[PDB]
Amino acid sequence: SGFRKMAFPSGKVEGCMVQVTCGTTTLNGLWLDDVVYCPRHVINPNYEDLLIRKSNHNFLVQAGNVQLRVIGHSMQNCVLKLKVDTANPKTPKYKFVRIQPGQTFSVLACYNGSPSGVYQCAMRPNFTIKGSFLNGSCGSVGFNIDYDCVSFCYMHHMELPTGVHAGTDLEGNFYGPFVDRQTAQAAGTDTTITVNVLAWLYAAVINGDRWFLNRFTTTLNDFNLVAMKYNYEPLTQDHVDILGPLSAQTGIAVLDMCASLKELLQNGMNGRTILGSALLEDEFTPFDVVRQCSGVTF
Amino acid sequence: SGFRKMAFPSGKVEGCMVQVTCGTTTLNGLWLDDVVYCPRHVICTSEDMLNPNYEDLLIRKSNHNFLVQAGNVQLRVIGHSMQNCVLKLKVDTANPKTPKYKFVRIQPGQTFSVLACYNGSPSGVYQCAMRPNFTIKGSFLNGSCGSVGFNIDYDCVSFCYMHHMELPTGVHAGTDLEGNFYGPFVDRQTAQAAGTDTTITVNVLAWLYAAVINGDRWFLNRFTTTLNDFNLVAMKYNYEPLTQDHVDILGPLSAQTGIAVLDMCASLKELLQNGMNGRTILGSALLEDEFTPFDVVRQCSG
Ligand SMILES: C=CC(=O)NC[C@@]1(C(=O)Nc2cncc3ccccc23)CCOc2ccc(Cl)cc21
Ligand SMILES: [Cl-]
Repeated sequence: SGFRKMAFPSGKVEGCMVQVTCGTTTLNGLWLDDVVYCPRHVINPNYEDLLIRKSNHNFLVQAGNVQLRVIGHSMQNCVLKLKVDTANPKTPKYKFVRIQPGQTFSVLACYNGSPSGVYQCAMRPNFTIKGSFLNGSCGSVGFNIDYDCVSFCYMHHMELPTGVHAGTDLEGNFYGPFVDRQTAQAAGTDTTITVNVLAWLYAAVINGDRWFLNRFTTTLNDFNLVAMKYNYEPLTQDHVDILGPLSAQTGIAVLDMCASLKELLQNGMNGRTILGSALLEDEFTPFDVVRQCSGVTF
Repeated sequence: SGFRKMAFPSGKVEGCMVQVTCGTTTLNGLWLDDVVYCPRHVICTSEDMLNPNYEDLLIRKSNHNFLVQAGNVQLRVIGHSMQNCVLKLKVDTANPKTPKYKFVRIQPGQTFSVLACYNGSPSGVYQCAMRPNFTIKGSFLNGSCGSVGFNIDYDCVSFCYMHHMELPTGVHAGTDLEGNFYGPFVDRQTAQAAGTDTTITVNVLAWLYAAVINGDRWFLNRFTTTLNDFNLVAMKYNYEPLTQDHVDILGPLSAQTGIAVLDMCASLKELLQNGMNGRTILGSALLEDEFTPFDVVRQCSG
């Protein structure tokens, strides 16, 4: 029993965190094999013009108490790739993957190439992440683990005026309509991840909470009209299929659980909580619920 | 900006997790130097758990009865002893990944990270608090016994908790790393129940100071309160009594935001009376009590 916001064990990623300094800017880098990846803003900016004026020795890379020597550099989208003389002996098995909004991942927040914390978060439908970062956190990374393979999906670049965060995949492509430049940028209107709230409702039933269940069902279309009224993401047939295992485990059909969600949106919780929360939680995917309620190890 | 329930990076602890098997029972162990620490109930059967005599069960065991696995390598047990509710297995290899560490016993209200493991393999990390009734609201399944709680301040790992059991309400009970249980709990399958839980007042105040630091002041009011009047109101909502030590501990946060501790207490009294009225504080509709004054300073201020 219990249901917590759980992050993946961070050890495989801790062994890759380095400090990258160029002039007056210091941020974090990801050292995998003989390459260090970091945000290109470490160097209205013209990044080809700023980079062409740099030599290899202008980049100071620190791995613990050891300086790494930069032997080459190149830019891929908004990520700077620093070729170093030493391959990281702690390099885990890894992939670079681009995630979709609604997907979750662990973030290892770092300052000066030193990991300070780990938390679980979700890519919001508006492509921002509600993270917890301070100045010097740039270059901190987001990941998932599957078996022994680390899939790197996020690199932190900036904070928006509302306190939320924006970054890229590990190939330097931003998530969302953002640019790596000090200019007026704002997060779009956010929406709730419907498939994730339903998954968390199934997790509450598995942990013995059934007060919100009702005898009713709904059509997908009628549910989608109601959910669009409450700034919830549209629920597709793919979402309904993905919730199949949880529906079969609890005996509550997805559209039956949707009718419970409609009643919660129209009437509230009435002084009650679900898994110790007075709000409907949307940062656990159907897979996170299955993994936590089964004990999958890495 | 932002405020998340943050756990410590778990790598230093992952390198210590091993699998311990005795007969049909398999659980997790903590391998530090040449010793593996694990719950002593690894020597029990299900027909033993009601009234186990651990000294009698242990005296019948030899070193080779304990199978210890570190990854894909079997460790050789060369000695064994019991310290309170922890079994200490001396092994023939010192852990090369042993970090700098301390064993610390924490007080209720203190927080820590838990690395949940199954079969000596880490599956997840989360942040938790020792509740006033000495239980933890964790996320544990069968086979997670031996999972540990820790804090990593500087490069030193302070081990404060080892998981032993789940109580009937779904909450968890365990020991410090010297085998002394937190609370009035025993490692027996006897009828045990957690005492009535209460809210950690000093932690809610710390989280209210964290909200002010992040730019949220809607909940503040023009009132102050005496410590006694605050405790007479707080006890009625099942909040822990706030002591002069708690008021002293909140000093730095009070000085940083300019809000006196007893003025923040008056705001807490009003929140308890009014509720939030559709508003949130740091993305939450409930008053959060699992961040200590120290966690707030660490996260909001670096
Ligand atoms: C051979 C021994 C043994 O398997 N012991 C573990 C046990 C336990 O609580 N386990 C579990 C821990 N954590 C989470 C759980 C979730 C779901 C089921 C079991 C969970 C089970 C029985 O009741 C007791 C009673 C006392 C003690 Cl110390 C331990 C236990
Ligand atoms: Cl303490």
